[PDB]
Amino acid sequence: GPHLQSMPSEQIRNQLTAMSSVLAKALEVIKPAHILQEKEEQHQLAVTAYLKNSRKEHQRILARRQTIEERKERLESLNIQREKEELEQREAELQKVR
Amino acid sequence: ETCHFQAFWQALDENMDLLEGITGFEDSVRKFICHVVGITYQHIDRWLLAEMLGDLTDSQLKMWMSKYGWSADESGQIFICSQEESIKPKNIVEKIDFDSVSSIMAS
Amino acid sequence: YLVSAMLLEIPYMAAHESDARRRMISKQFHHQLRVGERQPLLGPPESMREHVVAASKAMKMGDWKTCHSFIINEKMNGKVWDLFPEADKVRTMLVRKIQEESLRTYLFTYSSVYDSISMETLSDMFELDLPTVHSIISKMIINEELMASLDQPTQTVVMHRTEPTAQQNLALQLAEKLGSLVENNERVFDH
Amino acid sequence: QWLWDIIDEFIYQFQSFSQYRCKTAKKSEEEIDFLRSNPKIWNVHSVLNVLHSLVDKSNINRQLEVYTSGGDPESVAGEYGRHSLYKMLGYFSLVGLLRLHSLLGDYYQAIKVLENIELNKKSMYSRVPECQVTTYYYVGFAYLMMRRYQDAIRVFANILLYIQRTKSMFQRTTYKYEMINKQNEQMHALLAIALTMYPMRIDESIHLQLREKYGDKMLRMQKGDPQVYEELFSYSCPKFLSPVVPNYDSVHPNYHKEPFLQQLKVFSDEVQQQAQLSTIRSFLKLYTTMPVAKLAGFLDLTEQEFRIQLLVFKHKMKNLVWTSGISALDGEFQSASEVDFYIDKDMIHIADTKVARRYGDFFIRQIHKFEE
Amino acid sequence: RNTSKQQQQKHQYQQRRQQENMQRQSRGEPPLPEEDLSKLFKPPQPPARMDSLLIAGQINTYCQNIKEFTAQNLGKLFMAQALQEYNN
Amino acid sequence: YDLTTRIAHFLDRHLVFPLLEFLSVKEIYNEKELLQGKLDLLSDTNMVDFAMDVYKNLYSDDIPHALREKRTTVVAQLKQLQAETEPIVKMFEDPETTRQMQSTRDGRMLFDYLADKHGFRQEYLDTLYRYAKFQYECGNYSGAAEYLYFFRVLVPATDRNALSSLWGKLASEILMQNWDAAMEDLTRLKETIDNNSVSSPLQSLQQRTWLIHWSLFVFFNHPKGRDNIIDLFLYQPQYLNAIQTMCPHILRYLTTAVITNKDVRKRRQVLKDLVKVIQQESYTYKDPITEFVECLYVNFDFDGAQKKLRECESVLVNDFFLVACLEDFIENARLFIFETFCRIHQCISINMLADKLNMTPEEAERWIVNLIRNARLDAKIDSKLGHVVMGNNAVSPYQQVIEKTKSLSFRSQMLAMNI
Repeated sequence: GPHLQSMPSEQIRNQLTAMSSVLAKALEVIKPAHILQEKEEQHQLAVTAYLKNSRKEHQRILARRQTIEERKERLESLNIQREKEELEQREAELQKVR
Repeated sequence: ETCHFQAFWQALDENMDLLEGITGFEDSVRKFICHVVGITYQHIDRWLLAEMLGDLTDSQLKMWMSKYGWSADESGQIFICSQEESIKPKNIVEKIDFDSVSSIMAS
Repeated sequence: YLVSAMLLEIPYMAAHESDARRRMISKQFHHQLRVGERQPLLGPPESMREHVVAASKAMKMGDWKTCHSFIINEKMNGKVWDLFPEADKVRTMLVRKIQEESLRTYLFTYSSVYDSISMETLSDMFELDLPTVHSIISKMIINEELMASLDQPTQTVVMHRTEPTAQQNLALQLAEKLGSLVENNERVFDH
Repeated sequence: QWLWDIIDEFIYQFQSFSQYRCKTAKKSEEEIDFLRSNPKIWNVHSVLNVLHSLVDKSNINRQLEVYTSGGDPESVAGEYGRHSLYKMLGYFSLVGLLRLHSLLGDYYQAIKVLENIELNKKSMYSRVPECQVTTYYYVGFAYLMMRRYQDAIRVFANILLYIQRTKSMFQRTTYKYEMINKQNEQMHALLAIALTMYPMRIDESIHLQLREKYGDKMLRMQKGDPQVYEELFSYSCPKFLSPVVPNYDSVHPNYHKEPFLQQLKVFSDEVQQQAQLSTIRSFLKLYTTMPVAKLAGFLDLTEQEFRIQLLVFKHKMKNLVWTSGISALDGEFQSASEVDFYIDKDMIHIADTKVARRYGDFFIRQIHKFEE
Repeated sequence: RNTSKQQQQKHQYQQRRQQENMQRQSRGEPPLPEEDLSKLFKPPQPPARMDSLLIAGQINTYCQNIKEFTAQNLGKLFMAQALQEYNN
Repeated sequence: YDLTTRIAHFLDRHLVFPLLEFLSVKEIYNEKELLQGKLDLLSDTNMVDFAMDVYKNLYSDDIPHALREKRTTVVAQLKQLQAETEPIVKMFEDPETTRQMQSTRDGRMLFDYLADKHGFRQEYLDTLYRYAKFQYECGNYSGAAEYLYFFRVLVPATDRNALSSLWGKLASEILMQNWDAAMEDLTRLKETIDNNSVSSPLQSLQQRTWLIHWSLFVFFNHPKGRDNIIDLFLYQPQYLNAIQTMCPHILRYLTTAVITNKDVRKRRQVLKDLVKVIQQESYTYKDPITEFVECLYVNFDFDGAQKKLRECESVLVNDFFLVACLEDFIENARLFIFETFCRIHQCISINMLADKLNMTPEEAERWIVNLIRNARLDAKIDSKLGHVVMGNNAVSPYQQVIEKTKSLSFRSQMLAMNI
C-alpha cells in the first residue's frame, strides 16, 4: 500500500522488457503507419468474406441446428433418463438374484 | 624437470664424449630453457639469461636473443613477453550457459 | 518468570522469523505469550499479563522505550517493583539487557538492508558504550554466525548479506530437504 | 595344487575359446546369425569377453609374478592372446568395444602406453555408458600419467558421481563395485595435491564423508608431515597399477616381491618431486604483486640464509605453477594469481535432479503396471 | 510425511514390538490359551495404504507440479528476453 | 556433585603435615605466593622451595621451617639456622637419635642382603616389616627407601602404610631432586589412591591434591600427566569440590599443556568445563592473570585484551616456580587471542598491533604472515598501508544442501526399488 501520489521511477522486473518490447513497439506501428491500415483493410476484406461465407452457412444452420436443438431436448433427455433409470434396473434385478 | 638450469650446466662432466656425441643435444636443452622462459617470464636480465644457458658470452647470446624475437630494454633487461600476454586467466566469467539450459528446460 | 524468558526468546524468535526456524519450542513462554497475543481487542494494558504483552510488543519493535513502560508503571501497579530494595539494581540489569537484546532483534531483521554501519550510532542510540558494543557485536558475529565483517578499531561493520527472495528460497529448500529426511525413516521402518 | 588346478583350467579354456573368437567374428556370417536367434539374452555372449578381461589378467599376473626369468607368460599373451583377438575384424555388436576395452585394460598394466591414441580412434561404435565409464577410467589414468592434473581431475569426477545414469542390475561391474568407488577416490586424491587452489569442482566428485579426510590429508602432506607421503602411497599403489591378485604371501617361495620392486619403485619416482611441487603453492599468494615487503616475506618463507634463496625461488617458478616477471630498476616482483569459478554444480545438476524425478515417475509407473 | 510416519509405524514399528512379545510367549501354550498370544495384533486404523492421499492428494501433486511448471515458464521467457534485449 | 553432599558435613578439616605454617610477612606479588604457602603444607615441607622464594626477595622467615625437617638431611637444616647467626645450644637429640639409627641399621642391612640373596620370602617380609618401620624415621637413607620399595611394596598392613610411604617417598624424592625415583612414585602413588580406601573426603580430596603435586614441577612430559589427570575425577579445575581449595597454576599449566603441545580445538572444551564451573566461579573473583587470559579472550575484547594479556607476561617472567614451559605461554598468549580477534575482522593495522605488544611492524608483519602460513586465518595483507584484511561474507549457502538432498534420495530409493 502506497500513502502518497503515484510517481514511481522506472525499474526492471520480470516480463518488463519482454512485454514492453511486445506492446510499446506495437503501438508505434499502430498509431503512425502507412503499412498497417492497408493490411487491416484487406483483413477487413477477409472478415467480410467470412460473414459472407457465414450468412450462407447460417441459412443451413437455420435448418440444421433447428433440427439439432429440438431433438436435443428429447434425445439427450432420454439418454440421461436411461442413466438415472439404470439405478432402478440395478436394484430390482439384484433383488431377483437372492 | 625441477628446472635447475644453473645447476644443470655446473653438473655436466665434459670428459664424457657420449654427451658431445649426440648431435644438437647441447642446443636442444638450451631451446627448452628458453621455451619455459617464454611461458613464465615477462622479462629476464641479460646476465641471468646467459647463466641459465651455461654462462654465455655477449656474442653467443645473440643467437638466443634473436630466436624468439627478444630484444633489449632500458637498463638493461631482455624482453621476453608482455605482462597481459603471459598470464592468460580463464577464471570467473561463466554463468552465460543460458542457451543450453533453456534448450533442455524447453519442455 | 515471564520477563526472564522475554529477553531470551524475543531475539530467538526474531532470529527464527529471519529464517533460523527449526528451534521453535512449545509449552514455554512462547505459549504463555501466545495466549495473550491473540487478543483482538487490547488497547492499554490493565492486567499484569497485559503489561508483559505490552512490553513484549515494544521489544519486537525494538524500541528500549516500550520496556520502560511495564518496568515502571506495571511495577507500581502492580508492586512487583516495590518489594525489593534491589529493584534499584534490577532496573539497571533489566535496562541494559533490553537495550542489547532490542539492538539484537533490530539487527536480526535490518541486516539485509545494511551495506555498512556507523557502530558509533548504535552506542549513542541504544544508550550503550563502545567497549560493550564492541564486545556485543563481536560475540554476535562469532556465535550467531553472521556474514558480517567487523572492523573493531575503525568502528565499522561491512556486511552486504543478501537476499530478500532467500526467505522463500531457503523455505522451499527446507520444505524440499525435509522430504528426504522423513523419507529415510519411512524407508527404515519399511525394512 | 587346488590353486593351480583352477588357474590352469581358466587359461586352457580361454586358449580354446580364443580360436572360436577369431573364427566366428571374421567370416562365418551364418554361425553369427544362428547365435543371434536362439536365446532370449545376447548378454551371455557378450559378458564372456570382459569377464575374461579381469579373470585372465589375474591368472597371467600370477604366472608373471611367480616366474621372473625365462619369460613364458608375457610374450605368449602379448603376441597371441591379446593381438589375435583384437587386431583383426570385430564381431558385430558391442563385442567390438568389449574386446577393445579388454585390450585397453591389458595394455594398461603394461607400462607401454602410447597407442591410447588409436584405441580411441577404433572406438567407432557409440559410447554406451557401460563402455564410456570404463573408457574414462583408463583415459583419465592416461591423463594422470601425462601430468595433465587439471584435465584428469575432471575426468575422475564424472565416473565417481553415480549419476552417469547407471542402473546395473545384472552384474556388469560385479565383485568390484566398490573398486570403482575407491580407485577413483584414490587417484583423484593425488591430483588435488599437485595444483589445487583452483577446484571448486571437488564438491561434485567426492562426497563429504571422504572430502573431510582427504582434505586434511593434502594439508598434512604438503605442509608439516611426510607421513601422508607414506599412507597415500600405500593405498595408491594397488590402484595405480591394478595388480588383480597378489600371490600367496609366504617366505618359502620368493618369486613375487621381485616384480613388486619394479612395479612399486616405478611409482615412487612419480609422487616424489610432484609432491614437493605442492608446498610452494601451499602458502597462499597473499598479495598479488609483491613489493620488497612481501617478496622478502616470501623469501624468508622459502628458505633461510644465504645461499641460495633467489636461485631456488627462480627454479620453482618455471615448472608450471607460477607466471611472473622480474624488474631490474624497480627491483620488483610481479606475479599472477589465478582462481577458478564458483558454481558450476547447479547447471550440471538441473538434468541430474530431473533424472531423480524421471526414474521416480517411471519406476512407480512400472509398479502401477503390475498391481493394476 | 506425518501421515506416512504414523501409518508406517503401525505397519512395521508396532509389529516389531508385539512380535518380539510373541517371542516371550514361545508361540503356543498347550493346556489353556494363549490369551496374550491371541490379543497381539488388535487393529490400529491404517493396516496399509491410506487412500484419499494416494488418489485425491496425488491429483494435487499433479496440480502442484503444474503450478510449478506454469510459474517457471513465463520466467524462462523473461530470462531469454532480458539478456537478449539488452545484448543489443 | 554427589560426593559434595558428604563434603558438606566436614567443612574443611584436612590433614596437612606442617599444619598451617609457612613463611611470614611477605612483600611481593601475592597470588603467586598463594600457591607456595598452599603446597608448603600439602607436600610435606618444601624444600627446595624454601629458598626459591628467598632468591628474588630476601627473607629470614624461611628459617623457622628450616629448623624442622630430618628426612631431607638432618644436618642440612642444622646449618641454615647457624648461618643466620642463631644460638641453638641444645641440639643433642638428633645426634642421639640418628646415631642410634645406624646401630639399628646394621641389623636390617644385614638381614636385607641375606634374604633377597636366598630369594626367601619370610626372611624378606620380616625384613620388610623391620625396614618399612625404619625408613620413615629418617629417609636419608635416600636410596634405601627406593631399595625397600623396589622388590615389594606390599607390607604387613598394605595400603595404609604403602600410601603414607609412597607419599613420604614422592615427597622426599622431589626434595632430594631424585626425579627418576619421584617418577617411579608417579606410577605407583596415583595407582594406590585409585585403589581408594574408605573414600571419605578428608582422604580422597587430600589424595586428589597429591595428584596435583607430581604434575607440578616438570621432569619429562607432564602434559601427558595432564591428559591422564584430567580424565581422573573428571573435568574439575581443582578436583576438589567445595570452593575452599585454590590452586592458580593448575589451570595456567593446563593452559600451557593444551596450547603449546596440541591444537586449541580442544581449548574451548576447557573454556566451558573448566573456566565456568562452580569451583571456578570462586576462582574468577580472585586470580588476575588467569582471569585476563580467558575472560577478555571469550568476550572478544582486543584492546584491553591484548594489553592486559601482554601485562600478564611481566608477572610470568617473575616466576621462579618450577614450570619449564614459561615462555611458550608468553608466545601463545599473543598468538591465540590474535587469531580469534582477526577471525571475523575487516582490517587490522600491523602498526596498531606493533604499538601494543611492543614489537617493530616488520616483526608483526612476518608474525602475521606466519599466522597465515600456518593457516589459522584466511587473510591477505594490504601491503601499502601495512594493514591486514579478512573479508569473507560467503553469501549463497543454497547449494550446500542441493547436491546431497537428491544424491541421498536417488541412491536410497534403490533400497525399496530392489525387491
